[PDB]
Amino acid sequence: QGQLVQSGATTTKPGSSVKISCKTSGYRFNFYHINWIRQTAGRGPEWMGWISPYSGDKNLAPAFQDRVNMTTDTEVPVTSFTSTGAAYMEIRNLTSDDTGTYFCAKGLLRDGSSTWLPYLWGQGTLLT
Amino acid sequence: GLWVTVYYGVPVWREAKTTLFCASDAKVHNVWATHACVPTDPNPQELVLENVTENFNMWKNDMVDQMHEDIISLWDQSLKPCVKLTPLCVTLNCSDAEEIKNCSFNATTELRDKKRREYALFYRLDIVPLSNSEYRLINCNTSVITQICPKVTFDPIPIHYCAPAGYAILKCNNKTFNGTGPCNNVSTVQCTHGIKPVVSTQLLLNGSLAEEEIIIRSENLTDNVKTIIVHLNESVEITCTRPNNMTRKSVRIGPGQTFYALGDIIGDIRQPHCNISEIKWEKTLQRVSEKLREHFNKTIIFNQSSGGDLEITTHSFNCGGEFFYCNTSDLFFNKTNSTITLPCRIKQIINMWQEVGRAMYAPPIAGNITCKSNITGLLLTRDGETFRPGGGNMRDNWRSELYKYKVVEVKPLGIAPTECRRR
Amino acid sequence: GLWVTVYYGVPVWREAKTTLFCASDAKVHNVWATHACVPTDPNPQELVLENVTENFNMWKNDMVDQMHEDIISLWDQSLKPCVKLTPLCVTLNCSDAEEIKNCSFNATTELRDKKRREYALFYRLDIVPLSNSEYRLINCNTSVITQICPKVTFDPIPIHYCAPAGYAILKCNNKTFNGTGPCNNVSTVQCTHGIKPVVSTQLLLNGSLAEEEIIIRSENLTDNVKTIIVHLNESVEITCTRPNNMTRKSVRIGPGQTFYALGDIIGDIRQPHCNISEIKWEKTLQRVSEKLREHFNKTIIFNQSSGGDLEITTHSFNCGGEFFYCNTSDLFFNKTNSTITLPCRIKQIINMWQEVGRAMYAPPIAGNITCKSNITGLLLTRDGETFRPGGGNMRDNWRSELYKYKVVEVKPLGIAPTECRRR
Amino acid sequence: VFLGFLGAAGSTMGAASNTLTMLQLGVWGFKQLQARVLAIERYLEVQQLLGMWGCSGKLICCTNVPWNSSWSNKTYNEIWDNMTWMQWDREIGNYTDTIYKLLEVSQFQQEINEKDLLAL
Amino acid sequence: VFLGFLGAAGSTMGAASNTLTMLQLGVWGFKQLQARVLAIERYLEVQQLLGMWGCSGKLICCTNVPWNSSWSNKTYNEIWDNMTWMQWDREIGNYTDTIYKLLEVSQFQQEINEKDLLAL
Amino acid sequence: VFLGFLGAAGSTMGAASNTLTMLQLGVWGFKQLQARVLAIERYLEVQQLLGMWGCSGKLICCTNVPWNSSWSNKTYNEIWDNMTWMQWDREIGNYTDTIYKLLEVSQFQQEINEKDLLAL
Ligand SMILES: *[C@@H]1O[C@H](CO)[C@@H](O[C@@H]2O[C@H](CO)[C@@H](O[C@@H]3O[C@H](CO[C@H]4O[C@H](CO)[C@@H](O)[C@H](O[C@H]5O[C@H](CO)[C@@H](O)[C@H](O)[C@@H]5O)[C@@H]4O)[C@@H](O)[C@H](O[C@H]4O[C@H](CO)[C@@H](O)[C@H](O)[C@@H]4O)[C@@H]3O)[C@H](O)[C@H]2NC(C)=O)[C@H](O)[C@H]1NC(C)=O
Ligand SMILES: *[C@@H]1O[C@H](CO)[C@@H](O[C@@H]2O[C@H](CO)[C@@H](O[C@@H]3O[C@H](CO)[C@@H](O)[C@H](O)[C@@H]3O)[C@H](O)[C@H]2NC(C)=O)[C@H](O)[C@H]1NC(C)=O
Ligand SMILES: *[C@@H]1O[C@H](CO)[C@@H](O[C@@H]2O[C@H](CO)[C@@H](O[C@@H]3O[C@H](CO)[C@@H](O)[C@H](O)[C@@H]3O)[C@H](O)[C@H]2NC(C)=O)[C@H](O)[C@H]1NC(C)=O
Ligand SMILES: *[C@@H]1O[C@H](CO)[C@@H](O[C@@H]2O[C@H](CO)[C@@H](O[C@@H]3O[C@H](CO)[C@@H](O)[C@H](O)[C@@H]3O)[C@H](O)[C@H]2NC(C)=O)[C@H](O)[C@H]1NC(C)=O
Ligand SMILES: *[C@@H]1O[C@H](CO)[C@@H](O[C@@H]2O[C@H](CO)[C@@H](O[C@@H]3O[C@H](CO)[C@@H](O)[C@H](O)[C@@H]3O)[C@H](O)[C@H]2NC(C)=O)[C@H](O)[C@H]1NC(C)=O
Ligand SMILES: *[C@@H]1O[C@H](CO)[C@@H](O[C@@H]2O[C@H](CO)[C@@H](O)[C@H](O)[C@H]2NC(C)=O)[C@H](O)[C@H]1NC(C)=O
Ligand SMILES: *[C@@H]1O[C@H](CO)[C@@H](O[C@@H]2O[C@H](CO)[C@@H](O)[C@H](O)[C@H]2NC(C)=O)[C@H](O)[C@H]1NC(C)=O
Ligand SMILES: *[C@@H]1O[C@H](CO)[C@@H](O[C@@H]2O[C@H](CO)[C@@H](O)[C@H](O)[C@H]2NC(C)=O)[C@H](O)[C@H]1NC(C)=O
Ligand SMILES: *[C@@H]1O[C@H](CO)[C@@H](O[C@@H]2O[C@H](CO)[C@@H](O)[C@H](O)[C@H]2NC(C)=O)[C@H](O)[C@H]1NC(C)=O
Ligand SMILES: *[C@@H]1O[C@H](CO)[C@@H](O)[C@H](O)[C@H]1NC(C)=O
Ligand SMILES: *[C@@H]1O[C@H](CO)[C@@H](O)[C@H](O)[C@H]1NC(C)=O
Ligand SMILES: *[C@@H]1O[C@H](CO)[C@@H](O)[C@H](O)[C@H]1NC(C)=O
Ligand SMILES: *[C@@H]1O[C@H](CO)[C@@H](O)[C@H](O)[C@H]1NC(C)=O
Ligand SMILES: *[C@@H]1O[C@H](CO)[C@@H](O)[C@H](O)[C@H]1NC(C)=O
Ligand SMILES: *[C@@H]1O[C@H](CO)[C@@H](O)[C@H](O)[C@H]1NC(C)=O
Ligand SMILES: *[C@@H]1O[C@H](CO)[C@@H](O)[C@H](O)[C@H]1NC(C)=O
Ligand SMILES: *[C@@H]1O[C@H](CO)[C@@H](O)[C@H](O)[C@H]1NC(C)=O
Ligand SMILES: *[C@@H]1O[C@H](CO)[C@@H](O)[C@H](O)[C@H]1NC(C)=O
Ligand SMILES: *[C@@H]1O[C@H](CO)[C@@H](O)[C@H](O)[C@H]1NC(C)=O
Ligand SMILES: *[C@@H]1O[C@H](CO)[C@@H](O)[C@H](O)[C@H]1NC(C)=O
Ligand SMILES: *[C@@H]1O[C@H](CO)[C@@H](O)[C@H](O)[C@H]1NC(C)=O
Ligand SMILES: *[C@@H]1O[C@H](CO)[C@@H](O)[C@H](O)[C@H]1NC(C)=O
Ligand SMILES: *[C@@H]1O[C@H](CO)[C@@H](O)[C@H](O)[C@H]1NC(C)=O
Ligand SMILES: *[C@@H]1O[C@H](CO)[C@@H](O)[C@H](O)[C@H]1NC(C)=O
Ligand SMILES: *[C@@H]1O[C@H](CO)[C@@H](O)[C@H](O)[C@H]1NC(C)=O
Repeated sequence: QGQLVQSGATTTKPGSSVKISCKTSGYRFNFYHINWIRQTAGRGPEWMGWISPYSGDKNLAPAFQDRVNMTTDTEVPVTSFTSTGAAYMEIRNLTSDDTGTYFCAKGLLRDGSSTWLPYLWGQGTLLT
Repeated sequence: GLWVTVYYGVPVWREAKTTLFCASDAKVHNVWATHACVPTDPNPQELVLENVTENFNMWKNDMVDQMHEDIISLWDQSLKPCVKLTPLCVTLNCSDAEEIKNCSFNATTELRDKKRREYALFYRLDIVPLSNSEYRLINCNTSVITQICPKVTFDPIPIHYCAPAGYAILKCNNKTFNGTGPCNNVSTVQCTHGIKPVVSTQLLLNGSLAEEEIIIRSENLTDNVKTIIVHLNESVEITCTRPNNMTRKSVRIGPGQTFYALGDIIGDIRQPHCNISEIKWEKTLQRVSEKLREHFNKTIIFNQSSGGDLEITTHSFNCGGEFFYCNTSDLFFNKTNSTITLPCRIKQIINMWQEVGRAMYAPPIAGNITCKSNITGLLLTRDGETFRPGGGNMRDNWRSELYKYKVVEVKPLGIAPTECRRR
Repeated sequence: GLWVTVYYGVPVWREAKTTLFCASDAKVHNVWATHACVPTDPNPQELVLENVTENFNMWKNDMVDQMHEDIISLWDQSLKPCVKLTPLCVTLNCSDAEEIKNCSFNATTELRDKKRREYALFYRLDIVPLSNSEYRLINCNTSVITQICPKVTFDPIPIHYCAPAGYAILKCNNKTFNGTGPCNNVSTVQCTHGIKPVVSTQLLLNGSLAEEEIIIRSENLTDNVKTIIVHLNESVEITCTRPNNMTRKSVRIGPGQTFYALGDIIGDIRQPHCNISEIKWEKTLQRVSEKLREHFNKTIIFNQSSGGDLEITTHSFNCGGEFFYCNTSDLFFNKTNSTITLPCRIKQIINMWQEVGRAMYAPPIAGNITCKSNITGLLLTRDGETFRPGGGNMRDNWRSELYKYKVVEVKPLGIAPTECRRR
Repeated sequence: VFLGFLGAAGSTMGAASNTLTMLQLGVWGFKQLQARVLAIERYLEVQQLLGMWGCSGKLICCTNVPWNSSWSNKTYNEIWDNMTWMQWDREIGNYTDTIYKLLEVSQFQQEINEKDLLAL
Repeated sequence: VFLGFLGAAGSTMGAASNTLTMLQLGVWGFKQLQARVLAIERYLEVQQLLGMWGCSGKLICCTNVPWNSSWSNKTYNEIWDNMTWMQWDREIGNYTDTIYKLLEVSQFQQEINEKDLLAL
Repeated sequence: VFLGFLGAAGSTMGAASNTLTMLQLGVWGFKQLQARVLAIERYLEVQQLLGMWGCSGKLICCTNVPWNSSWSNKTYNEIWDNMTWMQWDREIGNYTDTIYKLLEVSQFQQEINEKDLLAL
C-alpha cells in the first residue's frame, strides 16, 4: 500500500522559488527513495531527482544540479512497518519554462538493480 | 522454477513469556540477590537492530509481573528460617518515655515454666491500645509476626535480569518514549541494565533518569484510576535521618530464641524527618506541572493523599535498616533559599507485600541513621485538575524501570523459495 | 599446505567444579544415602591412562568441600520432619542414680492444660547445674533441640561419588603419593570407590589403608597450624562398648509427640570404655614416630589434647547408635602383653556440624552396645617437637579418603592442522 | 551463547540471509535452572526438525518441494530485495505447517531412493 | 555413557587421533538432576559448534581455512609424532576463538556457494 | 511432538519402514520438569549414537559392516515380508551391542580414509 499526498496547486511568477510537499503514509518512509519528476507541457517528462530518506543522499539531473533544493524531515513511527514522512523540494532561478504538473513517487524496492524506480506515485501539483 | 529453501537462523522473533534469571556484579548478605546469581559480564554486549521498530507496552509487560513475584518470593525464603515473635503477643504494661513508649511485659525465659519481667521500648505505631495503660502489639489480632534474621540486610544492589538462551531482550532507546507503542532505534541485549529494587511510595528513590524532558507514562489518561508515573531528568536530593541514638537489647524469650528489642534512647529525644531544598523541589515540581498541561488543557493542582492506611498516605521507604513513614503534605500543595522538612515516623511491625497475615519485625539498628537518596520520579493519581500522590501497587515501581525492556522468543527456521533444487 | 582440521573427542581435559551425585551398592533407612542413590555398576570400570601424570592437591579439592556440605545437607533434611524437644526445656529436679542422674520434671500431657510429673535418666554431660539439686538441659540457653526420628540409623555405608557425563574422575595410584603434586600412573574412573562417612575425631575409624609405608599428609609442614594427617598400613583394632543395659521409655509430651527418654538401668552400673592392644598400638605408634623424623630432624613427642570444648579434646565418634567421648590420654604419651582402656562418656545432646543453634537428641539405644572398629589413621597438630592430637575440621575426615580423586572437565574439540582441504 | 543474530532484522531478506557483512535451591536456584532447561528444549525443537528434512548442520539446505504459488505468488525480486524476514514470516505463517509435513515426506522418500541406489 | 575416551592422553597426537588401537526431591534428588542437566548442556555446547562448521556427525572434518603460521610454525612431524593433545591444546589455546569465528564464516559462505551451484 | 510413530507396529518390517502410506515448585511443578528432562536425555541417547555411525540426519543410513550370519541366518524375504519390527528386535536383541561397537569403528576408520583422500 502507501499513499503520497502532495501539496497544493498554487501558482507563482518567474524569479520566485516554490516548495512542494509530499506526505507519505502506509509504508516505511525510510525504506524507499522519494522521487520527483516534472511533466513540462513543452518538453518530455523530465526526471528531477531522488533522495534517500534513510541515508540522506541525493542525486539530481544535471539540468537541476544547481537549481533544486530537495529535503525530507524525519518520519513518525505508526506501527512496525508504517511511518509518516514528508518530502520537500524547491527550485532556484525559477522561470515560466518550468510550468507543469510536478509528481512525487516512492522507490520500487530497497535492493537490487531497480532500487529507486518511481513505483508508487502521488497526486501531482499543478504549477503555472 | 522456485523451490522451498530452509534457513536456520533468521532475524525473526515472536512474543512469549519466559522465566528470567538474575545476574549480579562483583558484590553476600542481602535478601535481594546473594551469591545466588551468576556474575555479570563486565562488558554488557549490546548490538543495535538497524532499521527496526517494535511495539512496547510497559503496562502489559511480563518482566514486571515476574519481578514483582520474584521480589516477594525472595523475602519469603529469607524469612523462612528466622524467629517468630508469637510468644511476644502478651499483655504490655506501657508508659511514655505518645510518640514512643517504655513498655513492660511478662516474658518466657530459657526455661519453659519460669517467667521473667522484661521491659522494651516500642514505637506508638507498632502498638494498639486494647479495650490502665495496658497495650498490645498491633499485628497480633490478625497475623503471624516474623522477625528479620538480624544479619541479612535490605541494601538495594543492582539486579541484572537476563533471558534464557534462544530468547532475547529488546530495548527501546527513543529518549521520548511514551512507554507504549512503536519505538524505533531498538537494540537487543542479553541482559538488562543493573536495576536496584528500591521499594518506595509516592516518591521514586534511587531510580533512573530521563535523558531529555520528563516523560509521563500511563495506560489510559482519560479516566482517572490509572496511575500516572512521572519520570524526571533533574533529581532532587532528599536527606532523611532518625536521630535518636538507639540501643539494641537482646531479650531471652526461648531456647535459642533471642528477639532483639528497642533498648534505650541515649542522648536527646528527637524526631525523624527528611529535608529537601525549597528552590529545587519547587523548581522541578513547577516542571511536572508544565508537562501535565500538554494532555489536560486545564490548570493542574497538587493536594495531598486522600487518606486510608498509613502506607498509602505516606512516603514509606527504607533507610539504614529501619522503615520510615513521612507525611508529604509540605511537598504537594501547588503554589506557583530555604529548606522544607517532612515529619516522619518509624514502624518496626511492617507488612510489605501485603500478604494474608504475615507481619515483619525489623530489629532496631543501633546508633545514628542517616541516608541521602535521589528522588527521580513520582506516581500521581487524578481526581474525577487535581493530582494527589499515591501508590497503586508495588509493581508500579518495577514498571518505571522496565519500560525499556521487552522479552521475546527467537525463531531460527526460515522458509522461503529459491531457484535451487536438491541433488 | 596445512589447513585447520576439527577433531571431536580428543584426549584433553580441564579442571572445573561440578556437582557430584551419589551411587550406592545393593543395600533403606539411613541418613547418609537411602534409596536416593542409583545402583552401583557391580564392575566399576577403570581404564588406565598410560603415559600420564597429573597435579593433585587434596587440600584444594572440591569433592571434599562438596562432600562436607553434602553430609551436612543430609542430616538437615532428615531432621526436618522429626520431633522438637522445646517443651522439655523445663526445670528438672534431679538426684544421683554424678556420672548419670535420675531427674524428675513436670511435663505436658496429651491435653494442653493437664500437667504430669515424669522422671527420666539423663547423662551428666547433657545437663547443666543452674544458679537445691535443680538442673536444666545443656542446650536450652542457646539452641533449638531436635530429636532423631527413632527409626533412621547412622550406620556408615559406602558412598559412591560419581561425576556427570562429559566429566571425568582422575585417580592417583602411586602408593607413596604425598597427597599433593605430580602423580604418575594415573587412571580415570566413572565413579569413586565406596566411601563410608565415618565421623570421628583424633582417631580415624574404618578408613582406607596405605599399601606401603605410612603416608604423612599436609599443606605446609613448616608452620604448625596445618593439620597433619597420618595414613597407616597396619590397622589397630579398637573395641568400644557401653555396658549399662538400658531401657527405652516413651514419654507423653504432646499430641503425637512421644519423646524417648532414658528409662532405667537394669543390672549393674558400669562405665563405657574402649580397649586397644598395648603391644600393637605401641608398635604402630612407634612407627608414626619413625616417619615424622624424616621431615623434622629432631625428637618427636606425643602429649595430650591442649583442652577446650569436649569434642576437640576427646575421641568422639558413634557406636551402635550412641555417641561416645573417650579420653585419649593413655594413648598419646610417647614412651619408646597387656591391654589399655580409655574412659569414655556418652552424650545424648550433641551438636554435630556445629551450626548456629541446632542441637540433636539421640534416642537411647536399649540393651548392650558393643562395636569393634579399625583405627587406620590419625590427625596430629604440632606445637610452635611435640604432637598433640586434635580435629581441625570435619572435612579433614573426607580429605583422608578423597586424596586420590580429582574431578575434571573433558574437552572434545580438537583443532590442529593437516594436509587436507574440504571439497 | 551468540544466539542473538537478529542484527539484520530490519534489512531485506536477501541482504541478511544471503550475504552477511552450583545452585542453592532458592528462587534464583530453581529460576536459573528452568531457564537452562527451557533453552535447550527449544534448541532441540528445531534441530530435530532440521534432522527430519535432511538439513542437519546446514544453514541453507535446498529441498525437493516445488513452490505452491498459492502460498505466495510473489517474485524473487519482490521478496529477497523488498521484504524482511520479520514480515515475510507473518505473510506465509498460515501454511508453515503444511510445508513442514511436506518437507518431511520429501526427505523420507529421498532416504529410500538412496537406499535403492546403494543396493547396486 | 562412554564419554571417557581419555585412554590415550599421554600418547602422541597422531598415535591417538589418527589410528586408534524417579527422584525424591532431597539432596540426592536435586543433586542427581542438576548433574543430568549439566551434562547435556555441555554436549550441546560442542555439537552446536560442530554444526556451525559443517561437521555434524564427523569426528575428523576437514575445513577451508589455511593454517596461519603465526598460530604455530611447527611441522606435521613435530606435532602428530612428538606432542600430545593435552599440551598442544595449551600451546594453541590463545587463538582458539579466532579460529572458531573463522571456521564459522568458511561454512556459512560454503552454504551459499552450494546454493548458487544448486540453482542451475 | 509426534514421536509416536508406532502406527505400523503390527505391520511387516518392509511395509512399515520401507514404504509408508512457568512452574510453581509443587508436585506438578517438579513432576512436569523431570518429565521434560527425561525426554531429551533419551533423544540425545540415540542422536549421539546416530552421530557415532555417520548417520546424523538420516532415517535409513547404509553402513560398511557385512551381516554376520550368526546374528540371523534368515532371508530378506522372511524378514521384511514376514516379521514385524517388534519381534525382530527381540530375536536379534542379544547381539545389539556388538553391532553398535562395530558400527562405531567402521565410521571412525571411514573418517580417516576421507582424511587421507582429501589430503591430495
Ligand atoms: C536500512 O534500510 C535502508 C533503506 O532501505 C537501506 O538503505 C538502502 O540500501 C540498499 C542496499 O541494500 C541501497 O541500494 C543500493 O543503492 C546504491 C545507490 O547508492 C550509491 O550511489 C550514490 C549516488 O551515486 C552514492 O553516493 C553512494 O556512495 C556512497 O554514499 C552513500 C551515502 O551518501 C552510502 O550509503 C554508500 O554506501 C556509499 O558510501 C552509493 O555508491 C546502488 O549503487 C546499489 O547498487 C549496487 O548494489 C546492488 C546490491 O545492493 C546491486 O544489485 C547493483 O547491481 C549495484 O552493484 C544499491 O542499489 C539503497 O540505495 C539504500 N537506500 C534506500 C533504499 O533508500 C540500508 O541498507 C538498510 N541497512 C540495514 C543494515 O538494514
Ligand atoms: C524504661 O523502663 C524501665 C522500667 O520498666 C526502666 O528501668 C529502670 O531504670 C532505672 C534507671 O536506669 C533503674 O533505677 C536505677 O537503679 C540503679 C541501680 O540501683 C541506680 O543507678 C539509679 O539511681 C536508679 O535507682 C531501675 O532499677 C530500672 N528497673 C529495672 C527493673 O531494671 C528504664 O530505665 C526505662 N528506660 C527508658 C529509656 O525509658
Ligand atoms: C539511595 O542511595 C544512597 C546511595 O547509595 C543510599 O545511601 C546509602 O545508605 C546506606 C544505608 O544507610 C549507607 O550504608 C551505610 O554506610 C555507612 C558508611 O559507609 C556506614 O557507616 C553504615 O553502617 C551503613 O553501612 C551508604 O553509605 C549510603 N551511601 C552513600 C553513598 O552515602 C540510600 O540509602 C538509598 N536510598 C534508599 C531508599 O535505598
Ligand atoms: C528414678 O526415680 C524415680 C522417682 O523419681 C523412681 O520411681 C520410683 O521407683 C520406686 C521403685 O521402682 C517405686 O517404689 C516402689 O513401688 C512399688 C509399687 O508400690 C513397689 O513394688 C516397691 O516396693 C517400691 O515401693 C516408686 O513408686 C517410683 N515412683 C514413681 C513415681 O513411679 C525410679 O525407680 C528411679 N529409677 C532409677 C533407675 O533411678
Ligand atoms: C566400624 O566397622 C565395624 C564393622 O562394620 C562396625 O561394627 C558394626 O557395628 C554395628 C553397630 O553397632 C553392628 O550392628 C549391630 O549388629 C548386631 C549383629 O549384627 C546387632 O545385634 C545390632 O542390633 C546392630 O545391628 C555391626 O554388627 C558391627 N559389624 C560387625 C562386623 O561386627 C563399627 O561400628 C564401625 N565403627 C564406626 C565408628 O562406625
Ligand atoms: C540508537 O540507540 C543507540 C543506543 O542503543 C544510540 O547509540 C549510542 O549513541 C551514543 C551517542 O554518540 C554513543 O556514544 C554510543 O556509543 C552509542 N551506542 C552504541 C551501542 O553504539 C544511538 O544514539 C541511538 N540513535 C538515535 C537516533 O537515537
Ligand atoms: C544521585 O544523583 C546524582 C546526579 O545525577 C548521581 O551522580 C551521577 O551518578 C552516576 C552513577 O552511575 C554517574 O555515572 C554520574 O557521573 C553522576 N553524575 C552526576 C552529575 O552526579 C548520583 O550517582 C545519584 N546517586 C544515587 C544513589 O542514585
Ligand atoms: C598403575 O596403576 C594401576 C591401578 O590403576 C595398577 O594396576 C594394577 O596392578 C595390579 C598388580 O598386578 C593388578 O593386579 C591389577 O589388575 C592392575 N589394575 C588394572 C586396572 O590393570 C598398576 O600396578 C600401577 N603401576 C605402577 C607401576 O604402580
Ligand atoms: C578391619 O581390618 C581388617 C584387616 O585389614 C579388615 O580385613 C580385610 O577386609 C577387607 C574388606 O574389603 C577384605 O577385602 C580383606 O580380605 C580383609 N583382610 C584381612 C587381612 O583381614 C577388615 O575388613 C576391617 N574391617 C573394617 C570394618 O574396616
Ligand atoms: C503497671 O505498671 C505500673 C508502673 O510500673 C504499676 O504501678 C502497675 O501496678 C502495673 N500494673 C499492672 C497490671 O501490671
Ligand atoms: C507479671 O505477672 C506477675 C504475677 O506473677 C504480676 O505481679 C506482674 O504485674 C505481671 N507483669 C506484667 C507486666 O504483666
Ligand atoms: C485488628 O486491629 C486493627 C488495628 O488497627 C483494628 O482496626 C481492627 O478492627 C482489628 N481487626 C480484627 C479482625 O481483629
Ligand atoms: C520518539 O517518539 C516521539 C513520539 O512523538 C517522536 O516525536 C520522536 O521523533 C521520536 N524520536 C526519534 C524517532 O528519534
Ligand atoms: C503514548 O504514546 C503513543 C505513541 O504511539 C500514543 O499512540 C499513545 O496515544 C500515548 N498514550 C498516552 C496515554 O499518552
Ligand atoms: C529537564 O526537562 C524539562 C522538561 O520540561 C526541561 O524544561 C528542562 O530544561 C530539562 N533540564 C535538563 C537539565 O535537561
Ligand atoms: C484540597 O485543596 C484545598 C486546600 O485545602 C481544599 O479545598 C481542600 O480541603 C483540600 N483537600 C481535600 C479536597 O480533601
Ligand atoms: C501532615 O502535615 C500537615 C501539616 O504539615 C498536617 O496538617 C496533617 O495533619 C499531617 N497529616 C498526617 C497524617 O500526619
Ligand atoms: C525435689 O525432689 C525431692 C525428692 O524427690 C523433694 O524432696 C523436693 O521437695 C523436690 N523439690 C522440688 C522443688 O520439686
Ligand atoms: C510440679 O508442679 C507441682 C505444682 O503443681 C509441684 O508440687 C511439683 O513439685 C512440681 N515438680 C517439679 C519436678 O517441678
Ligand atoms: C550457655 O550454657 C553454657 C554451658 O556450658 C555456658 O557455659 C554459657 O556461658 C551459656 N551461654 C549463654 C549465651 O547462655
Ligand atoms: C611415588 O612418588 C615418590 C615421591 O618421591 C617417588 O619417589 C616414587 O618413585 C613414586 N612412585 C612411582 C613413580 O611409582
Ligand atoms: C609433598 O610431595 C610433593 C611431591 O612433589 C613435594 O613437592 C612437596 O614438597 C611435599 N610437601 C609436603 C608438605 O610434604
Ligand atoms: C608399614 O609401614 C611401615 C612404615 O615405616 C613399615 O615399617 C612396616 O614394615 C609396614 N608394615 C607392613 C605390614 O607393610
Ligand atoms: C606435656 O608433657 C609433659 C608430660 O606431663 C609435661 O611437661 C607437661 O605438663 C605436658 N602438658 C602440657 C605442656 O600441657
Ligand atoms: C584423662 O585421663 C587422665 C589419666 O588417664 C587424667 O589425668 C585426665 O584428667 C583425664 N582428662 C579428662 C578430660 O577426662
